[PDB]
Amino acid sequence: AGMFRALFRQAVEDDRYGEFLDVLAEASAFRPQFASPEACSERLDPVLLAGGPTDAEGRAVLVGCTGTAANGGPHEFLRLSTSFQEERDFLAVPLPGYGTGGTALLPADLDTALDAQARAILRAAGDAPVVLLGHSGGALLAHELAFRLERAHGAPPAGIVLVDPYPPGHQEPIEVWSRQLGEGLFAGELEPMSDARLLAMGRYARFLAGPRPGRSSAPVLLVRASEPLGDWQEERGDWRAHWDLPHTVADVPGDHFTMMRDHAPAVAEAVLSWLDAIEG
Amino acid sequence: AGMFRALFRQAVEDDRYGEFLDVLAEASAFRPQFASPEACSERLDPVLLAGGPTEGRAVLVGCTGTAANGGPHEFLRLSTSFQEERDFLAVPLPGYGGTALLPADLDTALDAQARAILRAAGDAPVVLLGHSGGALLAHELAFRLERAHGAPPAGIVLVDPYPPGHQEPIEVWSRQLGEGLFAGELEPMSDARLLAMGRYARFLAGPRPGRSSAPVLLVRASEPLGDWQEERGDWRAHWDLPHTVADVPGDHFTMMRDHAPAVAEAVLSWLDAIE
Ligand SMILES: *P(=O)(O)CC(=O)[C@H](C)[C@@H](O)CC
Ligand SMILES: *P(=O)(O)CC(=O)[C@H](C)[C@@H](O)CC
Ligand SMILES: [Mg+2]
Repeated sequence: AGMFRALFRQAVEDDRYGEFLDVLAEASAFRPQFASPEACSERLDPVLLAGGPTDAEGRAVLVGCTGTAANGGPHEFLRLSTSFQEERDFLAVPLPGYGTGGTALLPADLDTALDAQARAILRAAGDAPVVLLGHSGGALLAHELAFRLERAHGAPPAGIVLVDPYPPGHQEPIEVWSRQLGEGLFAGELEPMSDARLLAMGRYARFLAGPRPGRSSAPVLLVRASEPLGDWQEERGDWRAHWDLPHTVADVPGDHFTMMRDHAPAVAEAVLSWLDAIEG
Repeated sequence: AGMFRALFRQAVEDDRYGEFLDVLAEASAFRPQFASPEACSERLDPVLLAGGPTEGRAVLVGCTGTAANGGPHEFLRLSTSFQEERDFLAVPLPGYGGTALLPADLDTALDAQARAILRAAGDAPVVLLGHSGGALLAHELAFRLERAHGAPPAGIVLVDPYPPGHQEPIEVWSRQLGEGLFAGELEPMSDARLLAMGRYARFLAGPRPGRSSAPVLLVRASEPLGDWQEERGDWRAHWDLPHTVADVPGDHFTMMRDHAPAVAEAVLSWLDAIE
């Protein structure tokens, strides 16, 4: 439902996912924007998706950072969150610009979006230490948020969980598997991706390609898929997700998509074990 | 209407017409295309809009321009001044017509139009006519007819052309151009037609094979479309060494909007001189 989705479908069909994402990014510049975190069109109130034991003092809460995928939304963390029930509080925070009302305004810049989320999270979490968690584009967003919280809000997270991140220096698998990634996005549709949400996705992709100098002091858990998403020539190097100097690395069953789709308990299990290790 | 129109409207507000046209061009790459003149999804049969007296007298062929808000009505006001004087045919621009396939390149579109024009005109000499982007297209078609179809037209009428190397005034006035498109809307510009417009704008910025030998009538607006400092030079439309130059009242838009009879009069006088 919309020209942009028809164009996107054709671009994937023609193996030009990367070229089309640049088009979405350029076109997104002409969507109405918010320039201050106060001027955000949506209420970014996190949703509590799992509850920890009533038992509840100085214990870290999980914050799921919604990813960039235009087919995403409130359903993203439902499978993963069930594995945190009776273990940890799990809050899912929306990503600004993906909402309806009257479509949501897009952030003028990434810091503006991060500030809006940071405020929402600090209000919701109260005094509890926060561990940020994201998958793919959301993993990249989780780190950027962690740095923003530390520098602009004096509130560095207790940790960051990065599920299958592909940061700017490790792009080759993204490029070699762009058809599978584009196909994965159509495969994951519950409804047709709207043009507004495809534009939001392009705007964030471009934000995340740009110069992001700061490194969070929070410790990092790197969670990596164990199965390749598609064919990969061995002499290219390692296809696996990467992060510079993680505190801990965990490997789980599944590929880039199925690690969360079919093997969410294994992801949750890695996170819980790691949180116990960093807390005492 | 569609998202592209909404984005375009904002781009014009932001004085970023040129940037958005580039977005439309890049996006048009992902529309279904035709790569052979025969593979054109649409019938390009010219429509007869005016009838001349009932001999080897030239017929006029209107070359439809690129504007996403244009189409069938483009030459209606002009054509009335040709009734009882000359036959006037309007040829559609491929990709504007389930939506029409876009040409893979300009030559493919030109070939489709050439073939349709040659069967409609028959024995008669053809004088091509276009306005603005359509003027640039009329010349490109004239060249393709001569090169590839062994049939140079008898003349070309260029109504306010701004060819590569001479486009500073239309770049400077791009906001007025964008505003003109929305003002000239009869229905909301579709996303498909906006994409066609970007694709053709890109074709016309590309390197072209050469110059037609057909004589040119250059028709220029007398009033500037926007602000212009005298010290900047001439803002007027340009063509290298035309056979004849005619200046008419109006601006880029109104020369056709309000002053079409003056354009027609210049064309009629010139056809008499070249015949
Ligand atoms: P992920 O969000 O599943 C895949 C990914 O990293 C894409 C290609 C980037 O656009 C996200 C910033
Ligand atoms: P005209 O079509 O009003 C403006 C013009 O000269 C065209 C769009 C060129 O700039 C592009 C071929
Ligand atoms: Mg390293």
